[PDB]
Amino acid sequence: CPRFLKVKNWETEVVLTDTLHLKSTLETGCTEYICMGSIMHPPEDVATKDQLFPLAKEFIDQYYSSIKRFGSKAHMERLEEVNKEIDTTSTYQLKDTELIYGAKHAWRNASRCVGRIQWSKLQVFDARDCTTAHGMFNYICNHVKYATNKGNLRSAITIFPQRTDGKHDFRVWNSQLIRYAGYKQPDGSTLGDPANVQFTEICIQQGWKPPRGRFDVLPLLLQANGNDPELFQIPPELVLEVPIRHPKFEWFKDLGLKWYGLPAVSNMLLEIGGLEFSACPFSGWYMGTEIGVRDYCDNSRYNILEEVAKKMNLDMRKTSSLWKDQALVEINIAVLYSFQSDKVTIVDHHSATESFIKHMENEYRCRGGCPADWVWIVPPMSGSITPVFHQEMLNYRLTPSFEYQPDPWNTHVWK
Amino acid sequence: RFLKVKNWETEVVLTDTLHLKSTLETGCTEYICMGSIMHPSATKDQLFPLAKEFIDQYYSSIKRFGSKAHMERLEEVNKEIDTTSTYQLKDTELIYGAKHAWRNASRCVGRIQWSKLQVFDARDCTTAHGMFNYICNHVKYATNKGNLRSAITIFPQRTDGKHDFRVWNSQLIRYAGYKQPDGSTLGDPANVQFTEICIQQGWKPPRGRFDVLPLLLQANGNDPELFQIPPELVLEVPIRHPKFEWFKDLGLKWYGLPAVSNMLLEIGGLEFSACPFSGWYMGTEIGVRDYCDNSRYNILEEVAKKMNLDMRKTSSLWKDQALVEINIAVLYSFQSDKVTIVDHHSATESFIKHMENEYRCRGGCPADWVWIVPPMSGSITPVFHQEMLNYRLTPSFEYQPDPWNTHVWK
Ligand code: HEM
Ligand code: HEM
Ligand SMILES: Cc1cc(N)nc(CCc2cc(F)cc(C#CCN(C)C)c2)c1
Ligand SMILES: Cc1cc(N)nc(CCc2cc(F)cc(C#CCN(C)C)c2)c1
Ligand SMILES: C[C@H](O)[C@H](O)[C@H]1CNc2nc(N)[nH]c(=O)c2N1
Ligand SMILES: C[C@H](O)[C@H](O)[C@H]1CNc2nc(N)[nH]c(=O)c2N1
Ligand SMILES: [Zn+2]
Repeated sequence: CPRFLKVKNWETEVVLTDTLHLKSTLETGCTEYICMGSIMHPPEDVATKDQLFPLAKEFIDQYYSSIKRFGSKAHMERLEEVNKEIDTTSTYQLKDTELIYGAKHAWRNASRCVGRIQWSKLQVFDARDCTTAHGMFNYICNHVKYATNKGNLRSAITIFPQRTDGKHDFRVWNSQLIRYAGYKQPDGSTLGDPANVQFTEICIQQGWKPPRGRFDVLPLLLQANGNDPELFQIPPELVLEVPIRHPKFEWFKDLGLKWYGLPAVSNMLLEIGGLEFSACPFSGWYMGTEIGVRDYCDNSRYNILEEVAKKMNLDMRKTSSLWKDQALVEINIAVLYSFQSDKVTIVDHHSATESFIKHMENEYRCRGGCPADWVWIVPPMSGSITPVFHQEMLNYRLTPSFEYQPDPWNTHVWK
Repeated sequence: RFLKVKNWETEVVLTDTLHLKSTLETGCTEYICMGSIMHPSATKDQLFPLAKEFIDQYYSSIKRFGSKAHMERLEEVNKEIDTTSTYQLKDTELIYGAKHAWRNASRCVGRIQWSKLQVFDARDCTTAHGMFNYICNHVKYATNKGNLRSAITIFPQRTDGKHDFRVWNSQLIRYAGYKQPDGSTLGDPANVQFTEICIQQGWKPPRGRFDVLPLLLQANGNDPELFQIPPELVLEVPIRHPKFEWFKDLGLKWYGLPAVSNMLLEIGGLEFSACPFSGWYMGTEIGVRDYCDNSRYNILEEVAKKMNLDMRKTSSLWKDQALVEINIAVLYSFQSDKVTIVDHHSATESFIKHMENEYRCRGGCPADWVWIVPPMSGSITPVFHQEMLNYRLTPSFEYQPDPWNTHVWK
């Protein structure tokens, strides 16, 4: 691999030089012959002693380099203490400092995240002392209340105990901490969020009494130490919601739409120094298009374009009237207006992509690069009028990292 | 191995076997993906295997692989590479190769049309005047009084690199751009440099906002020469809006013929450095990129003014509102003037149908998601949710250096 790679911005002519890609670890999925850049996802199997030694050393070296203590006595002593741990116990425990550093860098390294200008302002909650699902519930409730902060949202992550043999995993079965239920009807229609029908049916099987509405917050389904998961209802006062109204169309409120304020991903795996944190829910704040374009206007989601177009009285007979595009904008205007009126942190796609360009440029200057997944970074509407559209990006995998993992109902051995 | 692609909206999975036939590089490695890089970075010995592969797939496509005609052509080509260091394609091979370079263009959402391509053989051309004549016939044929027809005109192949045929215009029809004294730019700012080369070569600019640039044509490595396309051959559409009567007052127009003339067509190891090809527009190419890119006509401000939109904060989405209206006007204008155009909903629809066709009859379809997804309203078009595999099949269209950086003037 060459030592310098150049990326160009085609709107501004700015050229940046990437050297950080020389630290890339795992595979992208691509080869010299095929690019998998648009592929979304390109047991008791755990790291062995021989696999763990170099992964820990690499991480510890990186941590001590970051604190300007590389080669120091504390660096060599930490390396020796970790090596002894992996020898006698075939794993090791991170220090609180290293845990915080690793989590912030997994975010910093997350190539699909447009919000990384905030990466160093992450509140890390250490929940490695948790033993039961009730305790996981307590930790998640605290996370939610802290991150929500009455609408002045703060980014946060709660980290449950790492994987040991793979048969004792901590898992949040929810894909996100706050989601709305989906219900398949006998006639084939769906009520609520069609994306969540499978998980909703799991919750119902596990004992959840479904209120069968359009916006029913799903219960938490929480697995501690490999045991069967347990259901808990998030106290509704901790779930901040925003009714969606429009600054011009008085009728928009009559659509009865709302959404929750806190985007909190809970199905990903956090890898730090070869250790695997299978339950690491993290939350930030929404970019408006995640709600106004994807949640509301995906055909397989709430799919409200038709109804909004009708109330806008648009010609829905020709696609070339762009009635869909026209209604999409008004929906996203309403979502941003509703969050701002209620003083709930949200960012529009223009501000967020401009901030990301400034972040990426800083990372190139200070760090030697910034891995970025153009397919995910560019917003799902108005792409070319945002600056990221015109920005060439390089995508590669740095560790610490957030990774996908199998859905736990596909792997869990029921007690 | 066999590679699978899923559509996340329909859950349709397709199976790709065609990728096993690629050989050119994508630009990526197992450790770095360059999928958003626009431009990632022959003797008798290099040439025959490339010729062999192309002839092999041609005779396979007409179902006479290993036939006597196939064997004789392989022999005829070898004897020709021996004695001339190159070879000439048969007419049937030229047409098949041009259609398949289009079929293989991973960045083109229009490929459902690939087999309906009119191929104009211009390999007997020797002068820039001859090139001008051929390009005029192309434009008239492809324009067809608004009922646009896909076409390509193929000039002589590269011989030594010193006698290249080149269309210096990046596209056959474009508007000039002029650097003003007061700093800003009149016309199309992407073309300021090319416009200045035309002026420097003697072109008398009208210094309007929509001045069709002259053709600048290079034959056989000679200095390029200027030619004015006769105006009755250049079809244009004044842009108006179905509801905003003030929209025509903006004074906007565009040309109907999109015609790429700066690319290189590779067929069986031969290089055609001048191969202008044309189709018809997708409306977003004009309404989003040409008019609303900050480095182009940059009219969002003005349109948002006349729409009276609140422009004091981005979260009003004033830019997004103005953008949709501009693209309504463009589609409405071309449709009213019966000039062929396709909106991004219909175009991406067709491309999904195309992909399914290609996976079934051919085992795959190389596609570049970064270029295929339209520059506006991405996720409400079906390609957004379609996984695509990108890989390089030959015959192909390739980028090449700009002629003004390589040409030694005479
Ligand atoms: C603080 C404000 C934040 C904003 C505005 C933001 C924005 C976004 C957006 C718009 C996406 C695309 C999501 C989608 O389309 O489903 C995304 C993805 C992602 N973000 Fe951020 N994010 C924020 C905070 C965070 C934090 C705190 C973390 C981790 C500690 C994080 C890690 C990620 C990851 C790993 C992805 C990829 C998700 C996936 O592959 O499904 N983000 N972000
Ligand atoms: C018939 C209607 C056609 C439509 C609607 C169409 C649509 C498009 C669009 C929207 C692009 C993106 C252009 C850009 O953003 O600059 C594109 C690219 C491309 N098209 Fe098609 N196209 C058509 C015909 C053709 C034909 C006839 C050929 C060749 C014979 C062709 C070959 C290509 C190539 C090579 C590219 C990539 C250009 C580049 O990399 O800059 N297309 N097409
Ligand atoms: C930390 C963070 C910030 C932000 N601003 N956004 C996200 C993603 C939030 C989210 C919410 C949700 F309800 C569903 C999904 C998803 C998904 C998977 N997708 C392929 C359908 C993601 C995370
Ligand atoms: C065959 C065809 C059909 C179509 N529908 N469209 C095209 C592209 C047309 C075009 C016109 C133009 F005037 C400029 C460009 C460009 C460019 C380079 N870009 C990276 C800035 C492309 C080609
Ligand atoms: C097939 C394609 O990769 C898929 O639709 C991706 C496209 N880009 C995306 N970008 C973001 N931010 N979120 C997504 O869910 C997707 N989906
Ligand atoms: C950096 C990025 O590759 C570049 O802006 C691309 C993105 N996608 C595109 N897609 C099309 N059709 N045309 C373009 O010019 C571009 N530009
Ligand atoms: Zn790639």
